[PDB]
Amino acid sequence: MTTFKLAACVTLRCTNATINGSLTEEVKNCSFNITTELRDKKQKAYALFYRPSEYILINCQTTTTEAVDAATAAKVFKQYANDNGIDGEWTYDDATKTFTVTEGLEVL
Amino acid sequence: QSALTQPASVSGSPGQSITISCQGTSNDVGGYESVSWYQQHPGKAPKVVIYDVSKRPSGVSNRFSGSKSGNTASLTISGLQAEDEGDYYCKSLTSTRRRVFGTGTKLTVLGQPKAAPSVTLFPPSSEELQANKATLVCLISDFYPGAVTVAWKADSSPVKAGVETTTPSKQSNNKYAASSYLSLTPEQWKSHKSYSCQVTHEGSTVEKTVAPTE
Amino acid sequence: QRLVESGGGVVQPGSSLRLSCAASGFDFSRQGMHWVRQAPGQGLEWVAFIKYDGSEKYHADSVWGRLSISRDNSKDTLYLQMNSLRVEDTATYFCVREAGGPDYRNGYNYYDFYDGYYNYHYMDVWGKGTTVTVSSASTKGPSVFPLAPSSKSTSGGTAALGCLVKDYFPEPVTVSWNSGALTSGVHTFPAVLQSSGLYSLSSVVTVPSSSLGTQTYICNVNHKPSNTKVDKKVEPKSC
Ligand SMILES: *[C@@H]1O[C@H](CO)[C@@H](O[C@@H]2O[C@H](CO)[C@@H](O[C@@H]3O[C@H](CO[C@H]4O[C@H](CO[C@H]5O[C@H](CO)[C@@H](O)[C@H](O)[C@@H]5O)[C@@H](O)[C@H](O[C@H]5O[C@H](CO)[C@@H](O)[C@H](O)[C@@H]5O)[C@@H]4O)[C@@H](O)[C@H](O[C@H]4O[C@H](CO)[C@@H](O)[C@H](O)[C@@H]4O)[C@@H]3O)[C@H](O)[C@H]2NC(C)=O)[C@H](O)[C@H]1NC(C)=O
Ligand SMILES: *[C@@H]1O[C@H](CO)[C@@H](O[C@@H]2O[C@H](CO)[C@@H](O[C@@H]3O[C@H](CO[C@H]4O[C@H](CO)[C@@H](O)[C@H](O[C@H]5O[C@H](CO)[C@@H](O)[C@H](O)[C@@H]5O)[C@@H]4O)[C@@H](O)[C@H](O[C@H]4O[C@H](CO)[C@@H](O)[C@H](O)[C@@H]4O)[C@@H]3O)[C@H](O)[C@H]2NC(C)=O)[C@H](O)[C@H]1NC(C)=O
Repeated sequence: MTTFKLAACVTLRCTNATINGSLTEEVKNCSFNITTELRDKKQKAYALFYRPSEYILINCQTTTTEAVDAATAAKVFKQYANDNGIDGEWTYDDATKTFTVTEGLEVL
Repeated sequence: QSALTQPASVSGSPGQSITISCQGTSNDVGGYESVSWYQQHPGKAPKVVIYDVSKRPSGVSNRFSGSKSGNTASLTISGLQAEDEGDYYCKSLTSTRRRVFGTGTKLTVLGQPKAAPSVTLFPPSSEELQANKATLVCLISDFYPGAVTVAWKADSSPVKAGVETTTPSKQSNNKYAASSYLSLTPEQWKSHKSYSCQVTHEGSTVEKTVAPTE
Repeated sequence: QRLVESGGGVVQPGSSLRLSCAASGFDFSRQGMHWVRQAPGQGLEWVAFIKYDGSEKYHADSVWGRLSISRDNSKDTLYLQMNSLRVEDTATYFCVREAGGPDYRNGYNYYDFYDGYYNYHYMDVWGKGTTVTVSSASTKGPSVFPLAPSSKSTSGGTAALGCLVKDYFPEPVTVSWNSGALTSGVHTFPAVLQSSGLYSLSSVVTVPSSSLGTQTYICNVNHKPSNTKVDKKVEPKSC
């Protein structure tokens, strides 16, 4: 069989965080939208980004699967995405056998 | 955020189309599509007749509409009916996420002939002065529609302090009356040559004056 | 959707008060809330707004430091804490719901943190309101002063005269003329609350100019709270 890969990405918009007393450019507070019900609703969520014009993070998780052909892997990854509440624009690169699904790219 | 500017009074006959403006700045009225309008009748809470500048909540007839140009928003009512009479306030979101109300407009649906106010200004009584107090009393009567603007002056200068004014209410003959008071110390009262009560109604101003040496 | 305010009354300037609003008939924890106040005979004034989860609050500059908004979502209750009150905070205080809902994009309804509503920027539910009166006065009877007719009160053959009813608490007072024998021309005005925390009003009557030398005019003032009854004669003053 062949190894296929999936990158599931969500986009986050960052601004200055608030740490103890006040704002900081050191640390970034980053909000994004997580699907709470497939096809119906999402809700706001956040994360912190610390690194020792807009500011955007893309949080990606990747996984692989063995399959005979791209069509089989597409079915598998589609179902995996739905099950895990991942929805967005899909692409496929045949050269690298890699699918991507990205959520909220309109931000970038 | 300073209160949004509205005319104090607008009126029309039944069937008329009237418009009420609301003027903000670029950080509230001009900065967002978030202007809303509220109708309030005596002894009741306000109710929204328009929101997001042009939109009608369910239950509000299409006689109500709204629009915005620059920093000014307008509420329009067509086919004016008696039940539309009341107070209307605009409101706007601001850039700081606060909200701000306009100063309010009394809408009168004309039920009788317009009438200019008769103004009487009473000086402090000698009895009151002997109690070490002084109150000027400006009584305003027999006018219509039911909104006036009162301004006090000492000599030529305006006086904002010590002033209280009642909202106009119906007399027995169905026209309106209102009163305004200026509270002073006897010493303050004697410190000017004259005091004036200026009453504006339907754009026309009436002025009455008293002097302490009379 | 219903909002019921309570906690109102008369309070001392400089003291504190806590207003409550019990919400019912809607999901309280997903919606923002306001306080709005209106002084008698005056316009609406926005006081404060608080997000569905209580994580953010905004107050008008005129009330900042004195009035502060909070909420308890487990009780479906909104609060306004009032400190160091001024006579100028006298008003009816309304509990008000901010209309809100999801934001629609790309086939999805988007909600704020914890599935809260985004604000639609208008108020769709009001309570009836609770009244707060700030005054240092205890029960106090009115002083009565004549507003004397003169040629300056006179015109068109008629003359205006009245009496000024000053510095009383609480409301109301009642005013008649010549023990009720005089009615036509009579208007008694609503009361104003002065910065001193005491009420005053006026009563006026218009009478024939020619009768001033003969007819006697007397305003009878009654204030029940203090058991006060005053009969004040109003006489023409001469120049
Ligand atoms: C995750 O999901 C959320 C939810 O959708 C999403 O949040 C949006 O993010 C974008 C991008 O930053 C925001 O878009 C900006 O919005 C600016 C205007 O916002 C004000 O006006 C909005 C519209 O008002 C009218 O329409 C509504 C709806 O019918 C109505 O309620 C209003 O009354 C009015 O009629 C309004 O929705 C919005 O309200 C939010 O903020 C207020 C406070 O002001 C708050 O009270 C609300 O609860 C709500 O949070 C707000 O009032 C706009 O100016 C801005 O434009 C910039 O970009 C363009 C480029 O295209 C330039 O042209 C321009 O110069 C500016 O640079 C921009 O479009 C959007 O407001 C958010 N939506 C909401 C509801 O908050 C997140 O982005 C998602 N996050 C990620 C990482 O994906
Ligand atoms: C990055 O960006 C994010 C998003 O904006 C920030 O996350 C938010 O930060 C603020 C400030 O710290 C939070 O607001 C505060 O909330 C606390 C209560 O928080 C929690 O713990 C409480 C005690 O156990 C609990 O009651 C709360 O429960 C609520 O929320 C649940 C949902 O989980 C809801 O169901 C309940 O109904 C409650 O609403 C909650 O779990 C609160 O105590 C703080 O009050 C302070 O300020 C108010 C005025 O604002 C004042 O009146 C109080 O006296 C007190 O001073 C304040 O409201 C907010 O909760 C965070 N939002 C999320 C989604 O987490 C984050 O802080 C930013 N980080 C950085 C580094 O910048």
